[PDB]
Amino acid sequence: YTEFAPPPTPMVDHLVASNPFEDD
Amino acid sequence: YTEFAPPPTPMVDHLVASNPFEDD
Amino acid sequence: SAVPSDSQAREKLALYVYEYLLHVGAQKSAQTFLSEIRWEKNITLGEPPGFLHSWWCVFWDLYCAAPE
Amino acid sequence: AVPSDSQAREKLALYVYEYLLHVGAQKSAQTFLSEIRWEKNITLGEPPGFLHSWWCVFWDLYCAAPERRETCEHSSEAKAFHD
Amino acid sequence: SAVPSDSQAREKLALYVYEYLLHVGAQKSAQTFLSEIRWEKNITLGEPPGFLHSWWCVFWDLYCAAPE
Amino acid sequence: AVPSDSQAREKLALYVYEYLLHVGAQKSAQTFLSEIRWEKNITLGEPPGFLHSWWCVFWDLYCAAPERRETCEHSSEAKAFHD
Amino acid sequence: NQTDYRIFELNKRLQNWTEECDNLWWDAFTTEFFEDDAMLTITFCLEDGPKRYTIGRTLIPRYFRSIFEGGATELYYVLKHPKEAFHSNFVSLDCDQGSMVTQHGKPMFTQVCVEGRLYLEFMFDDMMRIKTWHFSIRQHRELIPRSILAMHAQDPQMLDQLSKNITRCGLSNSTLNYLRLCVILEPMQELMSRHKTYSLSPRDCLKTCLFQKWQR
Amino acid sequence: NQTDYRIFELNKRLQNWTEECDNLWWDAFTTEFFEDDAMLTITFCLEDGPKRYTIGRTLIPRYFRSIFEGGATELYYVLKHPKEAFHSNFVSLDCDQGSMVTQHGKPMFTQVCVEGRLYLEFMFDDMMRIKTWHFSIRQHRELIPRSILAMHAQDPQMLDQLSKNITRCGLSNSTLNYLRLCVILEPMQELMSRHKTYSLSPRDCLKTCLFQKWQR
Repeated sequence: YTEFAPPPTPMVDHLVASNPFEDD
Repeated sequence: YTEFAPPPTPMVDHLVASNPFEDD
Repeated sequence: SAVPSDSQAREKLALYVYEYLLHVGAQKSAQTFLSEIRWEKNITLGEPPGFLHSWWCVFWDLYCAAPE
Repeated sequence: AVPSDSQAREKLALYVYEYLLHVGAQKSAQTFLSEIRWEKNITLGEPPGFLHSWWCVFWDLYCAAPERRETCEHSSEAKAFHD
Repeated sequence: SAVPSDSQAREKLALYVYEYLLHVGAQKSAQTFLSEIRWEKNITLGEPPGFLHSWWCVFWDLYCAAPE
Repeated sequence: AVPSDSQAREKLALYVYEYLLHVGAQKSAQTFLSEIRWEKNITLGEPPGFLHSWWCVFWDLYCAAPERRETCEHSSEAKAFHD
Repeated sequence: NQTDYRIFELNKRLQNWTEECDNLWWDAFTTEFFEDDAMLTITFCLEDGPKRYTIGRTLIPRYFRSIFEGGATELYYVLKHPKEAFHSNFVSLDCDQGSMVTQHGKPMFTQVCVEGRLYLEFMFDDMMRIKTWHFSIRQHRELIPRSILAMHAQDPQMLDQLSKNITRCGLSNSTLNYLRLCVILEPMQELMSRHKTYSLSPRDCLKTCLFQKWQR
Repeated sequence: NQTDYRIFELNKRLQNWTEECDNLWWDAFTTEFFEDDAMLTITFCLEDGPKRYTIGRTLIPRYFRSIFEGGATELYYVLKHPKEAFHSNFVSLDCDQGSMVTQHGKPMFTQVCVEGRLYLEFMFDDMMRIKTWHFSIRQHRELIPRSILAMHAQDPQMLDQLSKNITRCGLSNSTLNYLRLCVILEPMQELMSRHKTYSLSPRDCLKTCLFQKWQR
């Protein structure tokens, strides 16, 4: 637990590790 | 009617003017 | 003559001359040819121009190029 | 030099006219001259004419080809010209 | 900090580090990472290797080439 | 000169280890070192480490892109760096 | 005779490509044909309006590599009737009917032919290397082996997947994603220079690079 | 650097082709790239066993033209990793992975890619012209635009016509018919020489050319 610990994702919806440039 | 007048084609079957090399 | 491919050779020449006449635009010559030679009018053509023209292009290329 | 397509086309035209004459198709022969609007003068050779003579020895060599010898009647001098 | 893209930036980094760990063959590190960060295990991957590797290849090419 | 793929791969490896440490994931951090069989020595930088710092200003510039300005919260210095 | 042959030489070295060509190989390929300050530009119209992408020399190796990452196993350019123009210091090549050709591999080997205007500027010296590369894509085609049509012939679900294109304007996803990423990362290189010279955090590097910008 | 560029120059002049190119154009094309006694050979395996066809210089223009008569609107050769060999008097080029590429036109534009070994011998002089051309075809592919698959997509009778090849070993009927005709006509040229010099009927010309044959 060190200051820059990651946010929670309160977004429970299934997260996708997709390219942040790819078109939808 | 002059010596080299063409033969009759007694072959009545439908004649085809196809290339004499084309494969069948 | 007495060579045994001759009647077929001459059958074929007539066949191809007729195809040539039709593909060259000599409609009446073609029709006239058939009746002048006692041939029932039921010949089906190849694609234009027919074999006589194709054969001639190769033949005349060689004939012109043939040396003394 | 090398013939143009039109030179070749017209030479074939002339020799087909000659062919039609020597073959007993004088009606077709002059109809043809008109349908193609031939105007220059024509003098022709002994029967059967250039086309008929060359076609026929071409067709002989065709039939005397090794792969057509059987099932295609041919002359023997054509056969041996190959060999 | 106080920059307003930061929490998402850090959401995404974590997401891509996890994808990187899985595609690099660090199966347990990936599983451990998820539970060390309080993340429910329901992430679907891109194709190997994921974005972090692709992003890094371009970044490090530029970083090495960047002059004084 | 220009980095090789393996040099780049290993540099990313190191910085992800650092990232895992500074992010509170010490368990993952050493598991990772073992799963990839890292042996050379590591000394690391101040938190949050090289990767975290560069990723975050990269992500800012991404969000401050003209085509993403609206519908993506971003900083203003990133916005103006474009302009 | 000079510029025309250079593209043939470029096509020729691309025939040496294998799956194991890497950072060093693509950098060696790029140093042979491009200047150290070469610029490369790709233009097309996917959706919305026109897109334009421009990258500098250190980003050019991975551009070409991205074409192969995308599935291509072969790449060559056909230039139909290109216009040469000699100047005191460079030579231009301008080809309205340029074709970029790629052959994809297993499965269902597909060929992509991208048409556009290829405009090039070469340095007028011994190594006639490319200073600028500008390819404006008008349209692309995708070709299917007849064998692989007959393979999925009576299979309605596989045969309508064969009616879906595999690139968008000839760019496969690898290439498109790369060029877009390069918009953001490539001017960060100035930030990265700062970082390398003054010991300063990246966000402070950025802060300090807003400094030059508003100043002039 | 010498032989490689000659094929590029050959590809380049074929890009000038139009429907109005004729006897004189193809003869001018052939004089630029072939010797006056050049020989050209095509080899393949259609049916039965292997076929081999060899033609001399005056028959070579119409060989290339026959490819365009057959539907091709574009023709080029890709030589992957060809082997050069310099001799005192000629240069050989030997390419196991040669590709002959043709683009057909409307309708249903189809691309034919013929693979084989291309073996060439060039004269070692200024006009590095081809003395021998030998192409041994191993296989060919035929490519269909995806657009034209989608055009005849749900039309069962048009879509199985799209599974039928359009060439036989990459040779379309025009080319095949031409090479076969050339077997018979080309040695008749000796008969034709006789005819031109002695006034003798063609069949007597033939009779007299059996004379040399059995004599030696």
